[PDB]
Amino acid sequence: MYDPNTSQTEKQKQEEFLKLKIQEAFNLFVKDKKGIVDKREIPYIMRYLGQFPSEAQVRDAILPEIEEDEPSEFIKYSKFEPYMLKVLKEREYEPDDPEALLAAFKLLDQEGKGYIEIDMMKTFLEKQGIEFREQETKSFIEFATNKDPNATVIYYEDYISRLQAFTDKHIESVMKGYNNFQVKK
Amino acid sequence: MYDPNTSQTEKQKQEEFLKLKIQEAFNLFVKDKKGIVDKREIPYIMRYLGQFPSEAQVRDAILPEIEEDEPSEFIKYSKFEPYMLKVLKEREYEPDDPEALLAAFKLLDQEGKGYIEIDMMKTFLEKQGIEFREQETKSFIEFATNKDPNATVIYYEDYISRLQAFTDKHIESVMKGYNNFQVKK
Amino acid sequence: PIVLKLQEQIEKHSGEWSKRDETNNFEQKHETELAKMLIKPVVEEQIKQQV
Amino acid sequence: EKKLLAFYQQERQKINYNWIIAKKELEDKKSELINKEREIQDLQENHFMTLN
Amino acid sequence: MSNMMYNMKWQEAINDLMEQVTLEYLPLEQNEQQLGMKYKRDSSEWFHFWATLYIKYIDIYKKLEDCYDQLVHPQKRVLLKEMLENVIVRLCETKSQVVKYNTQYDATYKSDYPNLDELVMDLKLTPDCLDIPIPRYFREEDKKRLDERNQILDALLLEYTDTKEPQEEQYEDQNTLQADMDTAIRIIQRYERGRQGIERANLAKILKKEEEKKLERQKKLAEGTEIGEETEKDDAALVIKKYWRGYKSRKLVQDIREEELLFLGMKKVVEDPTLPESQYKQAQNKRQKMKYIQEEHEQEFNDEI
Amino acid sequence: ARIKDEQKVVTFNKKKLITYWRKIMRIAKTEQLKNEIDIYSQNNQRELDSK
Amino acid sequence: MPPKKAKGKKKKEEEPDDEYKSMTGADLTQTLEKLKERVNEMRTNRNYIQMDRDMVENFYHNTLKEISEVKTKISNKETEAEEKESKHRIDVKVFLQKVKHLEY
Amino acid sequence: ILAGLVEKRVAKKLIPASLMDLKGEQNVLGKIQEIQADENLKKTEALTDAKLKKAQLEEPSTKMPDPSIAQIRQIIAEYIAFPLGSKYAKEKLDKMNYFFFMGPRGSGKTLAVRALAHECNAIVLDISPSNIDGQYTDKKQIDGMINSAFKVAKEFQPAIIYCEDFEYIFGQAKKKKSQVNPLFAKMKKPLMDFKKGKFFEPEDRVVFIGSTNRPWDCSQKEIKSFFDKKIYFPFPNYGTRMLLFKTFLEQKKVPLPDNFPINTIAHITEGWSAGSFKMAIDRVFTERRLQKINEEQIKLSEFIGPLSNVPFTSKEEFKEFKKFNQVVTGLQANYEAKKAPADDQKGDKNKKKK
Repeated sequence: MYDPNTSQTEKQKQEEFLKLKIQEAFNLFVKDKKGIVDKREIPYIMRYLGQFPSEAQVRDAILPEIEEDEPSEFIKYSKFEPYMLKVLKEREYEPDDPEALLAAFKLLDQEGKGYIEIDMMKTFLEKQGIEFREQETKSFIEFATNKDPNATVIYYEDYISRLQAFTDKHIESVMKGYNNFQVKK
Repeated sequence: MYDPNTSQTEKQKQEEFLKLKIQEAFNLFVKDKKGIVDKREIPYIMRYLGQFPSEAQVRDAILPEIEEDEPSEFIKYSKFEPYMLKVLKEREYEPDDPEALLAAFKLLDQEGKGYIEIDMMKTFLEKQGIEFREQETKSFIEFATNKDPNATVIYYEDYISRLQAFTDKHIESVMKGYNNFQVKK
Repeated sequence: PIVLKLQEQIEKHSGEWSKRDETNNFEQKHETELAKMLIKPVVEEQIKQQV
Repeated sequence: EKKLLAFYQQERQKINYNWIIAKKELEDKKSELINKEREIQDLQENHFMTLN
Repeated sequence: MSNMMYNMKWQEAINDLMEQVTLEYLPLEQNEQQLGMKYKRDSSEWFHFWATLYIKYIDIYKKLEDCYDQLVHPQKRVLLKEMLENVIVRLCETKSQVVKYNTQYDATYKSDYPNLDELVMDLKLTPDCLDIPIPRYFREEDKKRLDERNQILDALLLEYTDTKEPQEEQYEDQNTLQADMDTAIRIIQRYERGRQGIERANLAKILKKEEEKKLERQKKLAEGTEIGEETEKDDAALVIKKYWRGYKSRKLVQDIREEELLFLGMKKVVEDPTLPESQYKQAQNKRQKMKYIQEEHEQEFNDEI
Repeated sequence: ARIKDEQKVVTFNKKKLITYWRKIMRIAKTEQLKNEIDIYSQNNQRELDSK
Repeated sequence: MPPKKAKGKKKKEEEPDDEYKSMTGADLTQTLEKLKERVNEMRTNRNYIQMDRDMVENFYHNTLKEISEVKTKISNKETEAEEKESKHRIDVKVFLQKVKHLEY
Repeated sequence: ILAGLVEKRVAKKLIPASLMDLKGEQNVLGKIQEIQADENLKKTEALTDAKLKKAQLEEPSTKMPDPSIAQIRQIIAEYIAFPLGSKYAKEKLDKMNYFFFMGPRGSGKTLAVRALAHECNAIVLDISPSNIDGQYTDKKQIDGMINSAFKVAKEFQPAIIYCEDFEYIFGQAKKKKSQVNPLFAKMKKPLMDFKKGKFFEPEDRVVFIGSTNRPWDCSQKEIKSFFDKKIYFPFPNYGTRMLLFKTFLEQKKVPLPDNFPINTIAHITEGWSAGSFKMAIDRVFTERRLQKINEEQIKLSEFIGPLSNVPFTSKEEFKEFKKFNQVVTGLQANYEAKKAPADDQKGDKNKKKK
């Protein structure tokens, strides 16, 4: 998304591009009142830009950070955009290393079968770590098995490949037009 | 193919291009006599170059202008070279933009299933517009369904993507032989 | 010395086989006549040792 | 692209000399083949003469 | 075509051996004739002669070793082994001579890596001809001693490590992260939560696009635009037809290219070596039978002796 | 972006060469098959004379 | 453990001062036309050489195939000759035995 | 002795392999490369600037065309297998019973050793640190280890002794605190003792090879004085990289696209040894990736990441390889023998007797 190693003008241009994409993501869940969205949409607007905060990290920092002195169910985009731009510039919540996920899935597949049982993955996600909702677990299983109802073991290598492709496509969609991106005076 | 956005030398180059591509496709389509190929192969010959003529188009404009004064069943290459030269220069029958097919298949699938049943595709391309013959319709359905004989529907989006890719590949092959001709002294 | 040994063994092969008819030995079996020439000295040596 | 051209030209020269080797071997095999047909015909004539 | 070709090829190998011996002697003959004076036989000429002799002796070694391995006559085979070892020694001597005379570029590099590219090109030989293959008779000869040695080694392997196979140098991948099982679980959890947040944002955007498009359609309909729908499917089919004609012509062209690839030569065909009918596997059964024949023939020769 | 006067638009020389050498090699291979007409005719006539 | 790649100060390349620093727009148009078709004179040399080399390799494959076929048919012919010579030997033996049938 | 070596992993059988496993094209332009190197040396010999001339002469002669894989295989065959597999060849050929292998990991040192052992029917005696680490903690224990390995090698003809990573036994004490046990560097003394004793007879079908991934860490003088001949497995060139890439692609049976940039991937892999090259190829093409190969074409970017992730050898290591090879093989001595001027005489050297 953002390139923090550019010149002054390029840094400003990418900061403005990040601000525009932050506004896009925020409007994605702006439902009733313009400029403010439900703080629960904050993680999803966060991920739209290529940043993957966990639910715990969100609730602990991102929610109060963009929340006013008095915590509010909705977080104004006025406060949301600066923190979003900072995070995009710093790559704070950018997706973890593909190699890191490969190692994690190798660990989960302790037997090195090249695949991990979907039942075991469900147990891990719903009883270990930040327990996913059943919807989150089902979505992960679907994306890992390529929406295979008969699937019972997830081949983590191609699951990571699919996740890489999807994230790359989404990031390209968010970052597109930057080459033709013009900064107003 | 032909790019009318060049100088005089490049314009002559592209004129001789259209000429030489006519020559080469005709040579590939010739049975006995040099410089003359059947009018029926004219759609095939120029689709070998990158044209997408309607059958009515070939019957009505391509053939009458390329034919001589008296009714003849063969075309002189010396005559089709000028006509096909102008045709490629004006890009009259170049394959239109792929979202054309996208919208075509979307309109055909009136029920919005994300796919068109094989029967519906057969009806659309046999009773609507120019009529595919049995072979044309069957091969169309096969390639659109990815050679799945058992499929009761045609994945029109997949067919569109594959058709666009194949069109680009063959057009690149055609332009391989598009460009050089130097002014001969 | 290698070249000399090669020449000597080539002369051996020539004098042993170049005039030998290989038409009847289709499958390339060991020649019994060459076997006899290789074998006679063993018996000669045994008799010499006993005497 | 220049390096590509150099590599492909080297491969072409190698496989041209391979043409030469393979074709000469084929000609030798064909000459042996003809000699062997002649051998069989002569053997047939000899066997028939012996039978007679 | 096995035995007669073997005999003729051995005869040709012997003839080439005489040719190389004569090529060695000829410098000797010239030296004896005209060393009343002194030859300006430069180290360059000497090195060229020795490189030619070395290549010739590599070829002679290869041919003679193959003949010794395959030719089924044991009386022939023993002497062929002897003369093959002789050719080995002579080839190494020629290599040493080439090392000695490697004074090209006015420098005395006596290395063992001679670049024979120019000589091979001059003599019309393949670059692969410079490759020296290791003998099989190294394992073959005195195999009974080697057989006992390897059998004892395998017995030791089985009794000690339970595995007689060669050990593998462990490619310890550097991409093994030292993270906990819960660490991996939560890393995957963050991945999936980010993916699901992206999906939720995309779904909200798609829904909003849905209301926007519905509103635009309603406004257009209220604008009194009489949008015909009959010709929509007809033109859809016609465009599909033009595209399909293009694709069918393209597939015809690509199949023409493939057929040129096969017949006219534009493509190699990757044959399956594992196929017994594959020329290689058929001729492999050929050598299997013929080598069992060679074994039985050596047995018969020993029994006859 | 330099693609139309000494960089990119020289497809013809060796693509029109592709087609022209297709013509040439078609002529040469047809001539080779015609020469094999006489070659295989001599072989067949010899076999019939042999037969 | 993952050795995170350092956020080194990016290139900010001080654009080399080559011969690419001494022309104007019209001189561009000219140098355009001076390198615009030809550099793929060269790429097309590569493509035509690829065509030629593929043809060459397939014809070499054909020649090796013919060599193997002629070898195999020579083998079959030699087997036929050997078996028929065995037939001749057996016939000669049978006639030298027919010097027994005639005796009887 | 053989059973004990096997138990300690000393005496073993190496995987069936051939020297041709070293994938590297014949030096098609070897003479041209040598001509250009000689021309460059001549050009550098005529410089007027003293410091520039000194700097140019100080670096190892990288201008030398690195030995082709075919040349490496030819030398290995002639100088080992003929001495190794053929007793008459060993008796009548160069009587050299020790060789030094230089080259990067996966460049073909261990592969060539295994190929030699297998193709000559030679049982291997890996006394390398990677094989003996954590097993021996006494100098007398190492003495017995070396004695038993050499005895097994001599007895079971053919037999070879392998010391991979040769730089760790003949190291320098002047260096800092080395991670490898100095007890392992201690094997240098028994090696010299045995060599000076001449246990390997000229007719014996045994040879000791010190294969080092860090020949520069090896001793130039000691490698000169210990191993009769030096074999260096240089990194794949343009042609060698093409050969390795095609060989691994065919080994994995991945279909090759018509317009695929095989040479482009070779260039992007430029500087990658054979082992790292194959590791990167396998990482790019996994089992499920292999299955999807019929679905997904091979892409150049598929190696951008895996290539940068697989171990890569620094051009500094390249130059160190070249320098150590040139020095140890006596190449530097031969180079210096011809550049020494004879103008200096044998004059006054007596006045300064105090």
